[PDB]
Amino acid sequence: NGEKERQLELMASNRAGVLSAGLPIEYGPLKVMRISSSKNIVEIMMIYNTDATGAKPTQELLSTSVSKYCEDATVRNQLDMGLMYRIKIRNSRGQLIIDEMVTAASCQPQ
Amino acid sequence: NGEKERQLELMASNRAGVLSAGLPIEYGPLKVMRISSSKNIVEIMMIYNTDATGAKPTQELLSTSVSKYCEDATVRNQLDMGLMYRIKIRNSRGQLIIDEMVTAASCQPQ
Amino acid sequence: NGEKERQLELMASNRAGVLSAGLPIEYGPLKVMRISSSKNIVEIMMIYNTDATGAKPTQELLSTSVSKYCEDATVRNQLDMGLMYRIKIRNSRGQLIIDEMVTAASCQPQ
Amino acid sequence: NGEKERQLELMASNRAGVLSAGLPIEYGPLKVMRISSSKNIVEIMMIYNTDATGAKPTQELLSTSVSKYCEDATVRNQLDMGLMYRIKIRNSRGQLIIDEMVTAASCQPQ
Ligand SMILES: O=S([O-])[O-]
Ligand SMILES: O=S([O-])[O-]
Ligand SMILES: O=S([O-])[O-]
Ligand SMILES: O=S([O-])[O-]
Repeated sequence: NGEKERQLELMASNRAGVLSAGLPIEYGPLKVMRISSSKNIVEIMMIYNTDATGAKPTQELLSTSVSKYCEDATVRNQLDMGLMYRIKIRNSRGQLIIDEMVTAASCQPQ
Repeated sequence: NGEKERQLELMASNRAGVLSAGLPIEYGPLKVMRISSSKNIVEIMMIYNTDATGAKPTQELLSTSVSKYCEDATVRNQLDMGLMYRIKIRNSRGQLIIDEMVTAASCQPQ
Repeated sequence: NGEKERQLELMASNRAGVLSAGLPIEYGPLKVMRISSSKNIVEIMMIYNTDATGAKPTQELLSTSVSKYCEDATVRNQLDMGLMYRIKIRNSRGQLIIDEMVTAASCQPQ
Repeated sequence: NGEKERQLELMASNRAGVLSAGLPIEYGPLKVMRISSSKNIVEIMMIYNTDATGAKPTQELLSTSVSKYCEDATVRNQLDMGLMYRIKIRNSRGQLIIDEMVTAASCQPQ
């Protein structure tokens, strides 16, 4: 429906607002800098501190992104209802190194 | 021409690359975090440290943006050739507070 | 008295504790990183962001230190009772550039 | 000798200077903020990012301090000659959580 799409867009906007108020927040070498929405997508922008780690663990950042969002009760409900999360991770130079959609399908077996 | 547009797009991409290598760089309460390009536009993303200043001097940020880009010899040449700069400034929460194009016209009397 | 010295030492320790809980806090190009006590002295350690300003305004940092502590109602009372503040400011390299006692006498005419 | 003590004090001062020029530098959740000397001691002050980790791994910070300084060719030579390193680690609040001497004896079996 148009009404279900409208509801998801309003949910994505509200949830981006809620999460924005607490920024920036660090989780080890990740610093969450910016949260936005677009349609039914919550966009999470983080700096991965390449300067501090001397590493670029792309595989690990992706696998831990999928598992952490999927295992969060609130995000998992949101995904199943039709919200999607877009995870953008930049290195210390601000260069984009990960740009990955997490959807309800991401959490399912395949 | 198609060739002049192609040249400006290649210039915007190269110049975004050059400036990215030095990031992040601070200019008082501004921290330049990310530089990108799109077509003939160099996009400059900065955090204005609202937490540290307790202020939101929107007028000042805009007037000093126009004057600083216009008065830079290299940027002024680039603007006159057809490159444009897009200045995006976020507060401490990552919320967008300025999104302003600077073009060759920005430097002229009116 | 021994008892008045003991009271001032306990006050300096408690006040260092109170202020520590809120750190780090920025005031423009100053970042308060560490607060300690020693006897009747509250020690305030800040980084002055020499990298961001490209300046070392020693005179200004000293005059604004004396005036800001002297004009604060709580600090002014504390100073008059016999507490002292030691202001240590380091540059971006962590090198000590100011180490200045502020006492009750600092606020008086001379 | 007085001359060997003087040589170690001059070495500690010079080495503190050398290391200061590169600050701040991050090694994962450690940020080296300040390096000083006192007599034959190089003092290393770091922030351990308790806010980002949600942990206080005191044992690990101490064991990895001893092993990293002992296993560094230059530091190991310096220690054997009579220089000592004092490792001070503060949490996110600037509160001192580790203050540990590393000496030539630290690297030996016992
Ligand atoms: O890693 S996801 O499938 O839970
Ligand atoms: O402020 S611009 O017109 O130089
Ligand atoms: O500057 S002090 O004397 O208030
Ligand atoms: O851990 S130290 O003994 O090399």
